[PDB]
Amino acid sequence: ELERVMSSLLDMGFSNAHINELLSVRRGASLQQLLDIISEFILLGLNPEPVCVVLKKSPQLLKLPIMQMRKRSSYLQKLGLGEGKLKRVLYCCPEIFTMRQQDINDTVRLLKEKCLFTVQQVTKILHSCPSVLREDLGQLEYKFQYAYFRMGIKHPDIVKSEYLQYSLTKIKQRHIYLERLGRYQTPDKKGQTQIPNPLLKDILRVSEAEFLARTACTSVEEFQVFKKLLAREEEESE
Amino acid sequence: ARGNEYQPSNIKRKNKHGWVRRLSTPAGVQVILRRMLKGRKSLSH
Amino acid sequence: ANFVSWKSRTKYTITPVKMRKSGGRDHTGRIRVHGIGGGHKQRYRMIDFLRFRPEETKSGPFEEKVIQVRYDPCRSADIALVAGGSRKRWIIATENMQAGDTILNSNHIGRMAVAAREGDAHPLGALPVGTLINNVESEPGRGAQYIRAAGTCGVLLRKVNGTAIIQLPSKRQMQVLETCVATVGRVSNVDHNKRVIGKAGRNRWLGKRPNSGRWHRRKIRPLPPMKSYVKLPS
Amino acid sequence: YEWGVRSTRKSEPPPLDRVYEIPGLEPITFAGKMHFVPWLARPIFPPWDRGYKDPRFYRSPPLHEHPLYKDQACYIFHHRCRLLEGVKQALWLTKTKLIEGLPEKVLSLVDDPRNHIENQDECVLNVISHARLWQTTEEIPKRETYCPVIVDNLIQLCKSQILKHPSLARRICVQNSTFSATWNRESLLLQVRGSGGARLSTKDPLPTIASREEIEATKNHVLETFYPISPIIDLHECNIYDVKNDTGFQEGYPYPYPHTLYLLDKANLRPHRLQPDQLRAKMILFAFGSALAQARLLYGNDAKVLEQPVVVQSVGTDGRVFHFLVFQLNTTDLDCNEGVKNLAWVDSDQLLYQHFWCLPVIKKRVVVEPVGPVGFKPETFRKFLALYLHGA
RNA sequence: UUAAUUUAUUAAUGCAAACAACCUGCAUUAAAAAUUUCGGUUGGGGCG
RNA sequence: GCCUGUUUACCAAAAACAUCACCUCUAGCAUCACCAGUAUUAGAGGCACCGCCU
RNA sequence: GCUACCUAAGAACAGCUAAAAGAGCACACCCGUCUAUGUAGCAAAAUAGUGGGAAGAUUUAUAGGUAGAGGCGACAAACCUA
Ligand SMILES: [Mg+2]
Ligand SMILES: [Mg+2]
Ligand SMILES: [Mg+2]
Ligand SMILES: [Mg+2]
Ligand SMILES: [Mg+2]
Ligand SMILES: [Mg+2]
Ligand SMILES: [Mg+2]
Ligand SMILES: [Mg+2]
Ligand SMILES: [Mg+2]
Ligand SMILES: [Mg+2]
Repeated sequence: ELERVMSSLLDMGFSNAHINELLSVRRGASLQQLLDIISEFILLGLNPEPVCVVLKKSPQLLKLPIMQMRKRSSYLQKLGLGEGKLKRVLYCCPEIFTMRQQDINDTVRLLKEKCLFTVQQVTKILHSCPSVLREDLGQLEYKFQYAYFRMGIKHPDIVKSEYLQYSLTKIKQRHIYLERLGRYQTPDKKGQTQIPNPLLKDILRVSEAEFLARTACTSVEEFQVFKKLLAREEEESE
Repeated sequence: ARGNEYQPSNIKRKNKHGWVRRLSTPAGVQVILRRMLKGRKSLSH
Repeated sequence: ANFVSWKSRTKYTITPVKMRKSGGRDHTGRIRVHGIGGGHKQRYRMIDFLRFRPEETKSGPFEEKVIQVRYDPCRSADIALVAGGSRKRWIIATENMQAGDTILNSNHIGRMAVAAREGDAHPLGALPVGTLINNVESEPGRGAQYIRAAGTCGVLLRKVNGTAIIQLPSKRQMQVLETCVATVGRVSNVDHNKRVIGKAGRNRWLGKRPNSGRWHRRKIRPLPPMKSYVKLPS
Repeated sequence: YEWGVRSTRKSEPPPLDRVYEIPGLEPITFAGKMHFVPWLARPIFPPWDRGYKDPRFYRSPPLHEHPLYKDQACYIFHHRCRLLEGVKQALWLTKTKLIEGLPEKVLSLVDDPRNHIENQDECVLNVISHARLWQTTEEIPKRETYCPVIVDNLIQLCKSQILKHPSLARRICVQNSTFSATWNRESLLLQVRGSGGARLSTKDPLPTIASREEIEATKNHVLETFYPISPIIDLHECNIYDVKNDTGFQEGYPYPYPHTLYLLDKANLRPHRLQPDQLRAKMILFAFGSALAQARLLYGNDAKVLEQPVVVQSVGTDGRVFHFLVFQLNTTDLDCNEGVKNLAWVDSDQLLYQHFWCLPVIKKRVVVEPVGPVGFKPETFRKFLALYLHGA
């Protein structure tokens, strides 16, 4: 009944405006299904306003089978993605409920077994860089190993600085530019460098101009030439 | 120090090398059969 | 091997049951878990983890009297002998459970939240949100399996529909039907963390054998493009 | 959670051979061979019956087929029942009112020094020392040995008063006597099967301690109750039982009237030994059972207020601590909680000696405590003697 | 062991099979291992 | 090297191994080990009591 | 039936100092630091003295268990009938 659904949503935190917005959001979906999906979301721990915003963005979630939704919510809880952790993850990638559980599991398995990230580290990576889920396997491993071996960045730093957020093209461009300029240097077998390396935040997070001025101390023209040359070299290598 | 590895005890002797234990498994039965074929006076311990 | 589990008793009783140590060995006689063996001889007290177990030919909520609170060698938490009607049973005592106290075990999910008094058992649906709980079941009538160690306490985080979200002591969310029963308050022996073993002999008494003397040193296998930077010489 | 792991549970029989599932054919089994072979079907042997009665291979019928089986479950109290609530539970079960301290009628029997035994303290000390130190070749006699010995020696010491009291000739301390008594309490049928030991029988009944006015005044007293513990707790709930009331002796037995039930908790292990409260409860219940058996034998099996109350004494001891009880059964109408109530005078935790040293404790080669009792209390023995002399 | 050759075996997944799971077949990925080898000259050692 | 202890039976008894303490990783769970246990728990491992400064 | 570890149920630990101790001295008991003897020896690892522990993570009798692409290991690659 509409009365029952409205009473339940009057509970569970949702206000009258949010309930009306959700009813308008229903794209020919049963009120019972709406209630079940909202119940699953708040069980995961999303606050009513985040739930309303997410459903406003992607009403398709309302059509998900209830059994599939429950399985996915249990999997997310096991992964530790809940409450605020799941909030921004849904904000960035709303397809986590539509993605194949095999896709999510293989992403997590790549992060754990082939990248040796602890469970907490993997949860934090998922929380901070939801785009990793969309990113295909192989490319993610290459990015991680680029950070690990060539750049000499250890797992705690790779997690603290959202390195996996950035794209491999940008990472290679900036890092190889600095390496050939002499600013960056891969740590030796002992893990020591002649000159301390610039911070990952100083490399990737900063804008292009700030990266070229503060760290590289070169010209944008030279950077563009190097970017074209590196793109050509990558094409030839492939 | 060495040499006296044998500390006799009839309970252990019979429980480890007895007729019942030899018959308890096919391998022990084949052991008894081998002794019988060889003509051993003492088939079991 | 001729190993038969000592857990052969079929009828519940209050008497301590003579339990045989395993030494970390399987029924096959091979070590399966290391660092186990020896220690003080112990007797097992059968704990009734289904706190709402109405006596034979009886039903509905029932009260019980805490005959005593006792140290249990087989658990971190301490146990309580508690008697109701014409039976006695062992349960896991809560932080402030005292001899002579009264305990309530009910299966009634009242429309309003029941006043949460430590030590009593109510269905999770009957508890106010945020109350500390322990001896939580996974399914209705399964029996307490979670939050059983000393000083542990889960939190009834949420209640929606017939499903309650609990925060296990490992800070993990768990979904359980609100009809499943749990006891209020935190488990007893809260100071179990602060216990100092003091000497290796005390661990040996507890039955923990020393760790192996072997020195144990996986690794990220570099991809072919990255093999050139693994061991850059100094 | 079910008790008893699968691996320990009896193994399931192997599945039947498929040949047995074919209606038209008779399977070929190794039954004719009279021994197992692995390549023939397993026979389905019919159930076997010995055909006669072999006492050493007897299989009793199921509990439901026994002649005395009854749907109504009786609750039996025997020598080895340990009440959870102790004295309160015993009082509720027996419909009894407790009175602290022994009655003046018996306590005054020892006030005059004529009843005082000559060299009484010396004799009691010798009895204690014999029981605890000199009893056997072992250095430290066990309770199983010195509890019955101490009780018997105290009884003999009291019996020595036959000189002053010739009426002590009309009594005898019988052993292995067992009595049975049944009664109702709020629809609950309770039986007491008292075995214990050392029943002091007398040729004459004990005089009543409580007057009619006191017995009536017991009406106002309310029978203390305890919740949620039921009064039945710790009693053997049995569906196979007999309801007969037995005094333990055939009709015409000399010394028919019980005088004192001497209960002893001689178990060497503390857990196997009754707690003081549970021992007092057992004393109350056994005294009530013997008195009720006497009443049923005398005035018939009728629920009524007794015109002549039945008095039974009891001494429950662990070898060192004694408990004294005088129980007056003044009503067989036990079912209701209202009306005149039986009444028991109890003196609790009267410790004869607070400790005994079998060996001399030596510190720095200095004897601190000599061998022998320390903290001897003659008050307990005067109470013991008062009980023994009561009725004579 | 980042020597060569394998996944027979376990653990996962994918596709078939069969009506979600189990089982079977075929693949892929890991763990675990298994078989085998470690050419020649240059007093030895390093780099050659 | 914290300590008591353990070790190459038959050339090494030690600074080696273990060790309380601390630290890291893994696991939300019943009827044969772990465990008739349940995150203050269990397993795998590092290091070595405690105590300090940064 | 040795030995490594474990399971069941047992047993031993004088005396002194301290006090409830993986405490001190020191018997039995366990071990084996150093020296000497011995080296086809009493001995295929012993003897004498000296020494470490000796109420504990101790020692130990009995029965049972773990078996070789394995067991067991307070890792010595130690032990699993010289
Ligand atoms: Mg031996
Ligand atoms: Mg040392
Ligand atoms: Mg030492
Ligand atoms: Mg060892
Ligand atoms: Mg050696
Ligand atoms: Mg040496
Ligand atoms: Mg001593
Ligand atoms: Mg010592
Ligand atoms: Mg080594
Ligand atoms: Mg080596």
